[PDB]
Amino acid sequence: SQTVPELVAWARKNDFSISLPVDRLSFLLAVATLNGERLDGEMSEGELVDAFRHVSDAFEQTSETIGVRANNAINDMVRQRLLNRFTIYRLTPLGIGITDYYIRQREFSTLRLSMQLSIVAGELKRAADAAEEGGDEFHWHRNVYAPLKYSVAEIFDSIDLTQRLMDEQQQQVKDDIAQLLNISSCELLLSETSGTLRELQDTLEAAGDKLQANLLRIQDAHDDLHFVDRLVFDLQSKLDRIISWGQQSIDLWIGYDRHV
Amino acid sequence: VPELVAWARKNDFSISLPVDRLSFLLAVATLNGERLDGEMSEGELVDAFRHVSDAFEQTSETIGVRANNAINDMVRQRLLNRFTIYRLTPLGIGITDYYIRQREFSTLRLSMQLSIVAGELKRAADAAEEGGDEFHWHRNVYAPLKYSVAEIFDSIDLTQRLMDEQQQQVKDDIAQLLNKDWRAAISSCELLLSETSGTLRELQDTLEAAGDKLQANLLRIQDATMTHDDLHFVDRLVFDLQSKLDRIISWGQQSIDLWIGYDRHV
Repeated sequence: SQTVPELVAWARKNDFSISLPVDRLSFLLAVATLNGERLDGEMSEGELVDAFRHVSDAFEQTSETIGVRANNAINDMVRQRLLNRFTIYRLTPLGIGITDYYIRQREFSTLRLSMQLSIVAGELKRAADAAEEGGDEFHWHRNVYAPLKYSVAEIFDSIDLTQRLMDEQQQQVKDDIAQLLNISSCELLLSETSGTLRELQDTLEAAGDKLQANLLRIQDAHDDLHFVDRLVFDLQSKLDRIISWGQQSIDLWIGYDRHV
Repeated sequence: VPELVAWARKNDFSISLPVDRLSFLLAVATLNGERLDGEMSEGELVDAFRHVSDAFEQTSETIGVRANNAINDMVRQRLLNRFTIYRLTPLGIGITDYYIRQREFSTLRLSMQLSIVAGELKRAADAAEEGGDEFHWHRNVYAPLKYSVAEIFDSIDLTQRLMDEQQQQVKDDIAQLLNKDWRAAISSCELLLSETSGTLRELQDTLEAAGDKLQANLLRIQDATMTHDDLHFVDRLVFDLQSKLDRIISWGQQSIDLWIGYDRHV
């Protein structure tokens, strides 16, 4: 409540912003097409300039002013933190996240989820075994704290991520059905989406119980171990949030389904 | 591939996030990360907007309207999904984490990512070699490569780039320190130099320790697809993962060279 104003202060003080008109985005998009398809060397300035030429030509822009304009774009991109200049160029994580969103083929399948669900199961059951038969701070730090902090936490974020890829799909089907209403195909799109949302939560819920117990086991196994307890607390509440959104999305799809 | 440009053009894709809109987006983001029971309602997001309006000395009588506009413009731009209630999209999340989430450059983090990718790669190579049927290929070699190994390579690349900006920042901070007076700030510059030298070396030593064996097993999977032929799609995925891992080790060395370069330069 008083944290989120300090955020604004900070943001305001730092003057953080992104400006990507359609031609700037595309330029950034095309650059990512080389930073993903580039043999092994990193991207030179002449390479960035060449990509600018293409989008420049594509947008009908005056060829005479490229060099000037391309240098301006590249400088904007550095300054807006989407690109790094080394003394050659590399997209920053900001650049990478934004571009990935567009040029990536992030397809959602229940498989992705099941895959991610098992690996964490394994790292979790292991950490739990580790913590049941204790040791020095070195055995705690390495076989129970770290596993939890660096690999459990990270694949809960990956599943969070997979869920959102499913949110993206829902919306697109909505948009797709909204096109077909502007019939029988709409019953198909409605159908198979429910199936997926239903397959999702079954395999989520199924593993969910198992993951939960092993968190519970680890909690049960001391002072000077609170920072392990904290970690476990919000891994739980991260997991529960996922599952809850899991159920949540199925219920409101029924809202959307019978609505047509 | 300038039809991507045609595609971006014909779809009017863009990002328009001025300081006041981004602050709001960051605001929303910190609701999202620090969340008990429930998702994000339109109510929470409006109270979020309030504080950013307050802090930007914006007109208080209009707040309700301008919030609906701001929230609306987030959805349009695809930062946010509205459900009939609000969720940050993949795009929203990436942009947001860039500014907000902690940067952790732990060697041990890396070592465990490498370790679990080693096993996933070993099992997929085992699975391919004795390759059963269509379901077997989809679930046991491809599914781990893309949904698990690809995801970890992304995240290693991602913290290499995080490190890229620690590098440049330091290089900037060192440049300013030795301006006012070179002979005094050397002791501190030597600090900043050697700590980054240390981080970069350690991360690379870990990567190079895993790379040859991750490569071997990626090769095995490629091997087991050429005695078949309906597996172009596993073949292509192996080829990308091979390319990516090589970019990462290679860029790893480039950074060191560049840093040793900068060290010499002072």
